Amino acid sequence: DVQITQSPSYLAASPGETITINCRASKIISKYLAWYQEKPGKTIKLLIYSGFTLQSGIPSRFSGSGSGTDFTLTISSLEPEDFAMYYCQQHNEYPLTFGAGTKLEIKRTVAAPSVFIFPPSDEQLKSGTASVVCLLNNFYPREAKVQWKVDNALQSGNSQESVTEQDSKDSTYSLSSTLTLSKADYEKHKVYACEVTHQGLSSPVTKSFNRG
Amino acid sequence: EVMLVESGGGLVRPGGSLKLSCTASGFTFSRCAMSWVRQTPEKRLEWVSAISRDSTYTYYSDSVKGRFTVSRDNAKNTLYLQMSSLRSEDTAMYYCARQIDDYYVDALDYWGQGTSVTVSSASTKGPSVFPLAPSSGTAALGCLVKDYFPEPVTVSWNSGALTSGVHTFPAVLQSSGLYSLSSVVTVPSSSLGTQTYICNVNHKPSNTKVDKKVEPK
Amino acid sequence: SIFIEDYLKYFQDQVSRENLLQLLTDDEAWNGFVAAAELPRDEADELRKALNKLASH
Repeated sequence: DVQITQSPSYLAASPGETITINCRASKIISKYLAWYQEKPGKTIKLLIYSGFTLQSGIPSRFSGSGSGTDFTLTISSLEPEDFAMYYCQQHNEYPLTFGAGTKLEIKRTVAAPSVFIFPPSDEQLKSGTASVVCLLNNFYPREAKVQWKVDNALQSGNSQESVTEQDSKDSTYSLSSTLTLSKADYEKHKVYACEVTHQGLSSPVTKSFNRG
Repeated sequence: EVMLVESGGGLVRPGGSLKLSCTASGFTFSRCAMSWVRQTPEKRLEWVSAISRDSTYTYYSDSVKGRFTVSRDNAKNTLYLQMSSLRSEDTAMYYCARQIDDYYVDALDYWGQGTSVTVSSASTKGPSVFPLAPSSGTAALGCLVKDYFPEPVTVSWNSGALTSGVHTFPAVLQSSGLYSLSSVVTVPSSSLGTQTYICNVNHKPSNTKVDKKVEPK
Repeated sequence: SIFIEDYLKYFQDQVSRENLLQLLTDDEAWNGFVAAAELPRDEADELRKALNKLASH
């Protein structure tokens, strides 16, 4: 199997800028690398194949280069329709292998989140479980750290995170983190806190509550 | 106009079997090599299998060899993927794709819309809907749609009359094998009390429609 | 690679120039050979360049 190392995973750009996605192979593949565009809703589209052959119908601003081991996909003067998911693929041999992907996202000014903590509902506690939800609303960029603490004991392995797609209106993100606990252990402890770290915040923000 | 339509996807138990099929049009199917690609829930693309122009050669990836078998019928313009000994790892969206005809192995110039396959022991279950009540000049509230199976669930606010400020999060698969999701809305703190907020949760697979009123306290 | 050198020693010592030129001239035969051998496309390019250098001599 030929392994493909595609970088960067995420790329923030503005329309009219020129960007480059990199793609490295574990062994020599000559010019045999393809690039794909994936947008939400539409089918996966072939942009380039054999390193630099532009597929019919694709705009000239998409330009592929390299041979042997290192390749680059360049998008010059970015159009609003180009903010999507890009994948490289080697078509030198079977098994056909893919790079991990590059999400090309819209750059905007830094926006700090508004943090909200929600204790478990009484309806949910009545049914044997406990969910503490910590919301980070409309922030930018995506890099954010959320740390749950129960009686100052840093939690781990019992929470899950979900993040929205960059908002269509204001190019911002939102994040939901849920700490799930047995109703038995939720009652063992008193203080529940989520500490948030984001570049838009001067120092890390804590939101907490006392059970009852 | 090239057209690739896949079907036969669904829900299967670990160890089970399933037969995906793909009908093609707008081109002479008998002159083309076809590939099967799958996209996982973590969004990784993974090549599965490929069959040659006239079924002479078949190719499979390491994870799938010995369980899956690719085949085609050029008279009926169809391509098939018989799957067996299914694993939770095979949960993905499956695409039949056409290869470029410059070499026996080549880039995929046409892809179909996809067919979803889910391998899981869990049984169809409707969600429990709990409120995320406010107070702790802008307020945040929502509801937690927990322990449902399978996807999807739809969430609207005030029967679709509340669009601005709404964020419905992608679902998350829990250690239990059931999905969990959140929907939140940010509103003016003055509107708390004077206006009611209800999330309308709908889960078609379990024929479950729920209306939960979210209010302070 | 060593496999290209094995194809070279095999094509020199065991294949007639009439049979080798029937392969390099006919793309139907060539495609059937590389698919049968399951050659990566870059080695199939190297081998075809190498067999053209050998056949002309």
